[PDB]
Amino acid sequence: LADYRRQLYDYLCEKMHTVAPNLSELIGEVIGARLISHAGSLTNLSKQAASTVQILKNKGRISRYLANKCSMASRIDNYSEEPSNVFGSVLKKQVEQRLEFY
Amino acid sequence: KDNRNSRVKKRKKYQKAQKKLKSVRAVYSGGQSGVYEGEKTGIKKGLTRSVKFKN
Amino acid sequence: AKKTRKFGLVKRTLNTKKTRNIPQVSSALFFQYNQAIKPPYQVLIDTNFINFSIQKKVDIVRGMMDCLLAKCNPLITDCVMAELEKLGPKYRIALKLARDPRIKRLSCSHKGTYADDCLVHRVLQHKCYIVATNDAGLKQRIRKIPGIPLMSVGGHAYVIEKLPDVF
Amino acid sequence: DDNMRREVQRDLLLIKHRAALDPKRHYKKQRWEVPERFAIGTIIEDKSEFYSSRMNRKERKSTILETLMGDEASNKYFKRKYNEIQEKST
Amino acid sequence: ARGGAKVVIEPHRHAGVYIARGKEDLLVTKNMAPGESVYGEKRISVEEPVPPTKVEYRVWNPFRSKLAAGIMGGLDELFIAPGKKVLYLGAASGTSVSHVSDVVGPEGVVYAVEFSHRPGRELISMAKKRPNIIPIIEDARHPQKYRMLIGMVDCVFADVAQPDQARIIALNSHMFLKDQGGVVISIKANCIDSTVDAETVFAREVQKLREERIKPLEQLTLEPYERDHCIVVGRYMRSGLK
Amino acid sequence: NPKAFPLADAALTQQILDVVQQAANLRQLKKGANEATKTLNRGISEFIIMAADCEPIEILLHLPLLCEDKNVPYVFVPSRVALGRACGVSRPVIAASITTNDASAIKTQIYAVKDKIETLL
Amino acid sequence: LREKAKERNPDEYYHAMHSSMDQVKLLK
Amino acid sequence: ARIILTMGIRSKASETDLSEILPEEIEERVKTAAEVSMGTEITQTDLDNINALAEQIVEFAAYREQLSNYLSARMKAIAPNLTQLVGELVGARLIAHSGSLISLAKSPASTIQILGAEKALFRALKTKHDTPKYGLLYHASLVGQATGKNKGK
Amino acid sequence: PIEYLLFEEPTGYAVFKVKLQQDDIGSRLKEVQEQINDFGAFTKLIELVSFAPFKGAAEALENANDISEGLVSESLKAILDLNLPKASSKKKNITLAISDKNLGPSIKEEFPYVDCISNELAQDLIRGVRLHGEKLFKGLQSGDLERAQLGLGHAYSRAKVKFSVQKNDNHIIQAIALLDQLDKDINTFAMRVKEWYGWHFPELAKLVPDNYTFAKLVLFIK
Amino acid sequence: AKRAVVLGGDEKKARSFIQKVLTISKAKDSKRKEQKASQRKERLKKLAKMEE
Ligand SMILES: [Zn+2]
Repeated sequence: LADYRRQLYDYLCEKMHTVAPNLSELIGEVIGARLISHAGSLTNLSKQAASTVQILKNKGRISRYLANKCSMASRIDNYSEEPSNVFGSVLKKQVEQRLEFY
Repeated sequence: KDNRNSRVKKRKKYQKAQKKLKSVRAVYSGGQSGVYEGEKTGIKKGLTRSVKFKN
Repeated sequence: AKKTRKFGLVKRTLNTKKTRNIPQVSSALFFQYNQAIKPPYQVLIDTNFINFSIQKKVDIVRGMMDCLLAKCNPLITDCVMAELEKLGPKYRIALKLARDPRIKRLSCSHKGTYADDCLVHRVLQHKCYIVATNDAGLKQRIRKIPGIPLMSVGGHAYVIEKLPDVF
Repeated sequence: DDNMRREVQRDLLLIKHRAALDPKRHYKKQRWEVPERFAIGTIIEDKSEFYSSRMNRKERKSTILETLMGDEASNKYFKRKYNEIQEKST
Repeated sequence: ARGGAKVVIEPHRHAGVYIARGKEDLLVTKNMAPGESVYGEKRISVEEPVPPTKVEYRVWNPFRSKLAAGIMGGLDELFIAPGKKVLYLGAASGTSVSHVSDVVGPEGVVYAVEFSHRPGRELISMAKKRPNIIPIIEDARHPQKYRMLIGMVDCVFADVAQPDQARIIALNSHMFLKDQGGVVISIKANCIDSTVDAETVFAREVQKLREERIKPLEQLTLEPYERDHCIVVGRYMRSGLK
Repeated sequence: NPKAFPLADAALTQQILDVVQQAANLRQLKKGANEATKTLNRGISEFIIMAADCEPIEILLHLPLLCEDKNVPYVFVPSRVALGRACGVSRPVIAASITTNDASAIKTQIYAVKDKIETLL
Repeated sequence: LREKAKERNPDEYYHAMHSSMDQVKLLK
Repeated sequence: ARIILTMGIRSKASETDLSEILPEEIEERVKTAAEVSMGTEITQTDLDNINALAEQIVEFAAYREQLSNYLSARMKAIAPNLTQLVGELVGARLIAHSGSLISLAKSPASTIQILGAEKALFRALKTKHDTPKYGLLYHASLVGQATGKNKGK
Repeated sequence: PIEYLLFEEPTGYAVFKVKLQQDDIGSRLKEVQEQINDFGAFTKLIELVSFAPFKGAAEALENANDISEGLVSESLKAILDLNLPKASSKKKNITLAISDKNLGPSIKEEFPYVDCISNELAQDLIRGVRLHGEKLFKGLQSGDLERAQLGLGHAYSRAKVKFSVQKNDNHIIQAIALLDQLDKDINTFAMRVKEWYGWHFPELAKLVPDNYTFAKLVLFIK
Repeated sequence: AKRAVVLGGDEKKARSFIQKVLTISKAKDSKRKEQKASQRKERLKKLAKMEE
């Protein structure tokens, strides 16, 4: 069962890199997939707003920033057939620039 | 003082005639503001506030 | 059930005792205002109104235009149409006026020819028309219902009754 | 059937007389006789509103009468008006 | 109205829909696919007796679904039955069509009809989740072009917003609705005729309906939840309309 | 047929940007894509203007879906710099929302462009 | 009640003519 | 899970015979389901993951069957006369209710008779109704073969 | 002269012959609509001549797509070739009744000796056939009509919208749920291994705290 | 007489609070019916002044 858990987790990382690679690159495969399960669908994820994904001092500022960026990445991963990890990486780059700005 | 000032006499009476608008029938006021979907006042079964088309 | 037993019973009685439906108020109804009547108007015609308009020799659509200071659209139903068709030969000229591309025919789904019931159903279900008649009992009916413009014929021309925008 | 009858009768009767529970609500006027079929349950939230649609865990209790007694403004409102009307009675 | 309160469920006058009584009242339908909220609504769930099964019910927002005021605002007779066939012209989303599936139940079927692409895609998803929904992404103005898929539906709901709404439902009821069928038409005067007044538009709609041979039974405006709206409940007679 | 659905011609685009300035002057226009989604959820957005030159089209393509859900029409502008200029702000907005208000003297204009926009759709 | 007492009519046949302190309460 | 181990796709189920897992009638039922189904096409990695899942499931089922046989052996070893009387499963259930076998020997006969329905027992004794009469031992084959007041006696 | 008529179904095509023509002037009467409502009198009108189903679900969807677009199909053309008697192409063509004016001229081009009719009478006859369904088929059809509807509609809608397993996300969702349940069952069954071998050796449970290596170490030291 | 049953704690508070609620609602219902009957008698005096 532990071996099957390992196989299933690696398959989950592959499926996350296939389906939502920009959300995967932005936050992670597993945290993005948890947000997927918390919302219900990537359709609903791109439906909801930045405050909704935020609830879903500078720590809160970083949280709101990453919530807006993950909203945009959910949008592009929902309405792009083949998402661009270049955009995912530059989005994470701006996030890390804000983290360095802290 | 309403008998003194005319427009105020219309003012405080029109709005007095306006609070009674919600009583004679349900009037529109904004919409859904919070997260609540149902009615704060209650739902009934055999009321059927509808007009019939009579032959 | 004897009468004196009933007498004793009423004396004992005095000595001892001493799914529904509510039609909504229409959304177009401020208290008696009926704000939904703006030009163009939409009017409903009666046989009595037709024949008295012949008698006073007034024009039908020109008459309601000059009486109501704007544009207006005339309507008759199949009940009043069959009522004219039942009146027949003496009012053949009234039938000739009632058949016109400028008057718009309105259909109905009714059993009989009681145009009174037809039209009062229409006004109890719509409250957006203007009734144009001369009849007394129906006049009292449209009077006892509120917030609706009656226009009758009389004198030299037509006369409006309940419309607030008289001028 | 014949179990939890005290709790379900208290829940039913408080929903019969919910009109006095708060002086600012003023519900509609109905008789609401006892229905023939019913099933009590709790309203599971959505994860969308964890803040205002989620209520609590240490206040999640199994009876709406019990959450009315947990509500303290209704408690003081009830005890105040109750002392009032019992003084009016006595 | 919070996520931990306990209220009680009763059957409504109509068969297939329920009411939640508590401090405040909620509009209830029995869910068919338990576990997921189809548009994120606070859902109640009770137990029924082997250990008992936890059966789900879904709340019906009247501020979202135009049908829900017909129970809440209240009509005399809804044509919908807990085992019927209903064709849904203008299948916007799950917010309405999941509820009409949940009120037709496992025996009844709903025939969703839509035209656009991405709301149609989300319709494909939710109609894959629920079995009784059959989704059609064919244009509603062409019942001949979706004629191989619908057969003699009992009752139709129409939420279409095109100005030829009467002609659309006329063709659809001529070719698919059974005799003595049910129509529930949602009229939006702001989308039909923005200039002339709403009740004038409603009179035009009911007079065109009487021209298109359906006897109107009753009508509601559904005032305090949606502005400038109407629903007409009517019977497709097809034989002796008088 | 690209994903860039309705995009007006020059004169039509000009005139909606002019209602954009007048509604921003009368405080009848809200700003931002996330805020446009918010008023879509609110049910008070009367129609939507969006861009075409964003990073990328998708973050504002999320809006037409909810537009067809809540029967609130929409159109596209070629330049988001032009959209922010008609918004009247230093930064290029990519999505703006015309709201509803009954006591607005420009409502005939908005209902006019509503007719023209529905005939475009 | 006085009138009904005068006209009791004593021949009526009705079919219903054929039918510590807390420690004592707990007992009963 | 055996059907998942056998086939993966509609046409594969149509060309595969399933007389072992199912009878022929439900075999042609799933055949007609494969002929007219409504699902999508599942990719090979998803099929492999769900196939390993079905392997886990049938392994759980076989291990649970072997566990039930081991439990029968254990109960016959512990209390053989109880296996001769009432049944291994219900005997182990009484053991699990009472805790220890010495505690169950300490318990009198009425406690064993209403060991299962303690809720209805204490409820009915509290609110003056009929005491429950079966509890846990109703699921014995003897009380199952009995009927009514015969079941009670 | 309403001689033959067609009927589409997800289980293929059906060809009927009309035996008694109902009157065209009074097609709106209580009597004619009542006998189109009843089944026993409609059998005096429609008799099945042919019924040819689709071979598979894929060809079924292809033929349904061709019908929805308004073109002719190969099986339908073969069916019409089998059933329609070759009349004179200039005078006295054979009459066929359909419901689609979009399909009318296509059949008219594919067969010059036939005349297609889509009137209110032919629509009423097709509606009555739709009302009675398999009751006119006399046990010929196999495969449930409603199941065929559901399958064909799901497939046709997915073909129109171009559904994508890449756009599918319930794999991710069930992966999250199954990984959570799997980690929980790992720790529960592993602590149960820990109990079941702490009864034989509790200081193993005190020595090795890792549950996975504990299970492996139990497997090695039986 | 009533059935004599001993109760401990929470159920005693339940019955005491719910009888508080019953007395509250009894007072409110008596107030509604007295206000309604006063409205009826004043309406009847005005109907008499309008019929005669
Ligand atoms: Zn009429």
